[PDB]
Amino acid sequence: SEGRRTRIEDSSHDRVIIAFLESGIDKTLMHIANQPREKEFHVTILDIFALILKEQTAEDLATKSEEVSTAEQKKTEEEFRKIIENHVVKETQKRKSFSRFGGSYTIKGLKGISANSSQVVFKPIQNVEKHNFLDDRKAKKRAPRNRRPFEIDTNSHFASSEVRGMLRDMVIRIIETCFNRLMKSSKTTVFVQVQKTSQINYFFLIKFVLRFVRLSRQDHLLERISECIGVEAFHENNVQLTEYVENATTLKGVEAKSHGLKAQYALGAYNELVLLHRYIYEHAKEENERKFAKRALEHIVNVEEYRELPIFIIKKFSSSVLSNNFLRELVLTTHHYMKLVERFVKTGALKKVTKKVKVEEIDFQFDSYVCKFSNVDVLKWYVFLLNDFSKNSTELNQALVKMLHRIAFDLKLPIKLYQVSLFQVFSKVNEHFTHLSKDLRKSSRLYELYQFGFHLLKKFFSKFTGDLAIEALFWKGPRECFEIEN
Amino acid sequence: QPRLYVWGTRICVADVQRSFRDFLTTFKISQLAEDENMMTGHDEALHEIDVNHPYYMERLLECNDAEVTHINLNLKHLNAFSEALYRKVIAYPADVIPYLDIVVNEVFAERFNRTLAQSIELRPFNATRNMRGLNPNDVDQLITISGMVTRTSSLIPEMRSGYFQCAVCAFGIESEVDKGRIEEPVVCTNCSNTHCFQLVHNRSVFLDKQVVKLQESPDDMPSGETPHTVSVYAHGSLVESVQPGDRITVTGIFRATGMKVNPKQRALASVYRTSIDALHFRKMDTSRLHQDNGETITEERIQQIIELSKRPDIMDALAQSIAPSIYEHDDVKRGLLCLLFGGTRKDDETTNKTKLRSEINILLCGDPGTSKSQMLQYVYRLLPRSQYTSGKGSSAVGLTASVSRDADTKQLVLQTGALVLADNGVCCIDEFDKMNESARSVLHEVMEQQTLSIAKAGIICQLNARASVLAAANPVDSKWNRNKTIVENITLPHTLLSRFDLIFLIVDAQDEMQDRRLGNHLVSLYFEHVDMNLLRDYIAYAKANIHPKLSEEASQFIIEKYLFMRKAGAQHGQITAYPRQLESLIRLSEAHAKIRLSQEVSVDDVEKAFTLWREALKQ
DNA sequence: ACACACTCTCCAATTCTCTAATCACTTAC
DNA sequence: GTAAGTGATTAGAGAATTGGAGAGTGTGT
DNA sequence: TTTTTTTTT
Ligand SMILES: Nc1ncnc2c1ncn2[C@@H]1O[C@H](COP(=O)(O)OP(=O)(O)NP(=O)(O)O)[C@@H](O)[C@H]1O
Ligand SMILES: [Mg+2]
Ligand SMILES: [Zn+2]
Repeated sequence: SEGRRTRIEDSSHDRVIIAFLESGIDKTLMHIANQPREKEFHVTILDIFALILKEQTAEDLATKSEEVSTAEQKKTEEEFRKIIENHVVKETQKRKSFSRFGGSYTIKGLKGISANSSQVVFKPIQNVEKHNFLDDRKAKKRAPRNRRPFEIDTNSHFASSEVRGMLRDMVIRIIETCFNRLMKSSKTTVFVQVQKTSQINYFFLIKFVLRFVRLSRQDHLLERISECIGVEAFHENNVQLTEYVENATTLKGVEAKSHGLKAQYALGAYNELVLLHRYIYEHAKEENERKFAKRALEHIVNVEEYRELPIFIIKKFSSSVLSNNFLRELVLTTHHYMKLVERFVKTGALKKVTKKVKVEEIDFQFDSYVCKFSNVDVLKWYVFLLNDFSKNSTELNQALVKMLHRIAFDLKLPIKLYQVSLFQVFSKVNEHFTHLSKDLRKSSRLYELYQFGFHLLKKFFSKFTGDLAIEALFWKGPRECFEIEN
Repeated sequence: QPRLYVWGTRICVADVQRSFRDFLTTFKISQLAEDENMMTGHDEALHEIDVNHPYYMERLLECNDAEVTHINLNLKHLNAFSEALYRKVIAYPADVIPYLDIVVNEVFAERFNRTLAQSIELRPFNATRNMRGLNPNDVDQLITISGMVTRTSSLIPEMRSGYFQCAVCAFGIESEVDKGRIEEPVVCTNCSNTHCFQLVHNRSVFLDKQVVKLQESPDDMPSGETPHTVSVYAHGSLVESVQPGDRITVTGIFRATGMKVNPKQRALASVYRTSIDALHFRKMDTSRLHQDNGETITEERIQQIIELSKRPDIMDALAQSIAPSIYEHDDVKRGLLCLLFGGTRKDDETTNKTKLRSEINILLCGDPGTSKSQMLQYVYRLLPRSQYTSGKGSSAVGLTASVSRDADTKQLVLQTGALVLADNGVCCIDEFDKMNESARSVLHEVMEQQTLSIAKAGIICQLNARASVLAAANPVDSKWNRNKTIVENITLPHTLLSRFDLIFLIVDAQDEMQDRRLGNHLVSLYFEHVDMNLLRDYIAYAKANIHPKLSEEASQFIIEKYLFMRKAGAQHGQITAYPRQLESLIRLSEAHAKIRLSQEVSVDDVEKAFTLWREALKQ
């Protein structure tokens, strides 16, 4: 009600944060949290620091803040230069589009609905392919209200340099003085309590702190977060995530949405665990620490529960009870995990695998693992998220294109990707790229998606037939692929 | 292969475009006889067209260089090239005009490898009929008619594409308006609510439209018909290209539209309203002194004019070429030549106001049957901006300006009269002695100060009227009386009589030899004059380029002659001279120097002006 | 008379449960 | 190791619950 | 409302 505020200035939450930190009460709270004797305040202090960091991301604080006003003035002038040139080009194109007089015309060779009739148009069309069959009139069909996608909105902004510096200092002080004792005191209690919300606060604070350490490269702080590095972290996280997914799938209504919200934060914390262990194994100086990280990575790659988790969640996804943020998080998690499995196969460390029956050991093949994701019930959601290519982040676009590229050119099976609902995405991408010169197209951030669409469409049209164009209308199963191929 | 046809006619679009591309790239035939308003182009200032090239390819260079955005297409050239295409253009203008445009733009882009701010647009012209001869067969065909412009409207915005915004989530969509209709979106594709959008008017796009009223020419009509009026609609770059008082020819499409019985309801009246959608306005006419400040005259004809100016006969040669059917009256003809040339313009350019009058006013007064009305008719037909009024056919309000209530807004609005339409032109007033006194007495402010100030209900403003007054009248007794003086044969107030620069007394000199000569001249009509084309160019060049100033010797001489005038006018039974006559003498001296194409007034010019003024009145 | 609002009815989509057929695993030679 | 039989899983059909569109009718200008 | 015109007293 107070007004609408831009995304690149201080929030009203930030003013309370400024007053809170200027009083210096946070140092007393950190001192209380450090004491092992005062356990009953620890869960609430964890809740307080999570709620302080509610509106931020680790990327905002990881980069050290610096500016020069000369560079800032030059940058802002170039931004408004872009805006002015866009406006002038768009207005001249629109006013050059219009035509003066009218008439009515017949398209000889196209049939109408009524008998012996040709198509009729009532505007001076440039060429017959510009005709649209008046699709602009027709009202779009909607899904029912129980089955529409929904986002979850966090008020997220790029705050001022003052607020970002204060918060960066506070995060470093928490890691130095509180984190190990606080997490150790909390994990015994958070899942026993009646109250729900401290579970979400727990997973949020884990995700934020580990991402901040990895991105800021403050490698000497890795001793201070040693409560979260063990194999037990992966075990306990996996248990809680599994329970949340089952409750969110089986219940109905706001209760199902409430449990799915917990599942989202648990999934994000799992992703940060994987990336932090890879960072330790790549860049730590002590070989003992490298060995400790490597044994955990081998456990994750070996045990079936961690290897089967993405397909298990994807087959249970439903937009009635899970947000779009959950699906984007799941796609990125699958991307990083499959890279880890590919390296552990390529180095020869993964050759034989235990499987339940009794337990027996069988050879493992990475192509046999990748073939599981070529199911229709997985590829639905990748084509679903590729429609938002013009506003996705570059990491998400890379993940989607990489997963499709594997089936296209590593398993070498393009018949499963021949599909009309993907060709619509390619049509949108091609229309977007028409507005750019040949240099600007190669400079664009969407050039990977453009090039992949180029190669797949050329492979399709190399052996075009009409029955193949009919087969493009339906999702094709395994025997359908065999009979179409042979 | 799908192919596009005009509905119900079997005309295919592309096959016309092939032939029109050939016409543009190939036609060069008529260029020996290039017309007056078409023979110059420009990159900067002005340049002349070359004969030997393909003509419209030459005209496209103006669109490249001066960035002109239209081509005037003379339809006689197209008819000479191919009648089979000319017939299609005239029969289907609403269907083929959107594609001949595209051929022109294609040829321009191919020739110059360049883009422009707006598309090059066609204007076909010189296809003629009368307003009464139109039939229902002529609907949507190309026609051309002519007339005088009386009124123009203010601009109307006409939308081409609207802009909708969702009320719930601020999403926004464009929507083209076509066939007179817009299509409204129903479902918001972002937030999935229905019946949800609101039009935002000032985020949408509009075009200019203007209405012009046109009046019939009275010359052609059969017995008993009164002249008609027609509505002409101008779109785009033709807007505000014409004034009231101008005489034009229009080429456009003849259209017909229905009207609603009640504005509340869907029912229509079965009798349709008709109008014209304009495509080209032409104002070029060679039978008059031209209307364009003389910009287009060639160097060779300028040198011919300069050579002609060195004759000692130049006054007689120019004067006797005006009104050739009128016998003698050489002094009156020289007076009319001075009226045509005028003095030096003297304006405040900061306020755009006349500091001093430079126009010349003339009264003719004399016996019946002496061709005064005929001389008025010659001056009326010669000039581009002229008006003719007569006797009790005028009112005081109709001569100057009138107030009337508007048809729909119900406000009081102001509209022009004869002296405002004759701005930078001539008003001819016949039977001047027989006007009502109320109608005649409004002329004082216009004849002296060249402005017109008005104060009526809700309307307080001032207009410019830079007209020249030429008048004709009889004496008190209709035949001139020799038992009375000059100021008893004429009876007008001194306030009115002092405002004329020249008064010509025309009294019948009764003589058998003069009777025989005039009778021979009049009877011969049933059985070194300067060419009109040279006279036009001479007057226009002189007006545009010559501005005389007084020499010091001339100023002293003018003071001496004014003192002589003040003594001569004081005698019994004669018109008195006021300080206004000094201004009259200065104007006539400047006119004589302007005819001679001299930048300075000499004592000889003052002597000739004084002799003309004196001998005009000593009868 | 014409436009706008409200209410009722029907039909289609989804999910659970039961039945039948085909595939894979276990047992016997 | 191979062949035959039995058990389990998957696919289809039927029934019930939930929701939204469309058409009809009534009221107000 | 105020303005402009043509017949009548
Ligand atoms: N000098 C002349 N030259 C040519 N035509 C003449 C001359 N004198 C008389 N006429 C003819 O005589 C007639 C003059 O008519 P008009 O032009 O009305 O003269 P006016 O001065 O206007 N007489 P009025 O209007 O009754 O006072 C016309 O038919 C002329 O052609
Ligand atoms: Mg006359
Ligand atoms: Zn919306």
